[PDB]
Amino acid sequence: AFLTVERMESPIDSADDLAKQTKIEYGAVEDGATMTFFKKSKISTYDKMWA
Amino acid sequence: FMSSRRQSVLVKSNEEGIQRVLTSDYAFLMESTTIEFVTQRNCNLTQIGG
Repeated sequence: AFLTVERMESPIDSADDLAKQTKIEYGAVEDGATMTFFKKSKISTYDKMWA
Repeated sequence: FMSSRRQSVLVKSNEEGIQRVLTSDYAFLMESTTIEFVTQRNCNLTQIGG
């Protein structure tokens, strides 16, 4: 059971991995272009991590 | 998703995009019996979805 849970929790390789696995938190510069782009992103993978 | 990267994922014809799916992890929103034509002209493609 422990090795199944560990092999389920894969290391992150792209943005959708950290969008799926929410154990590791993330963020960006508060009023830069990164927060500006993610407010208007309608892709629902960048929008999910924006939420 | 298509409008984010219009400079890359938009291909001009049906035949030029078959080179894209046979070299990378590309997919299609192409339609009709183009897929039903290329289904049995080679056993290297697969129609996904109704």
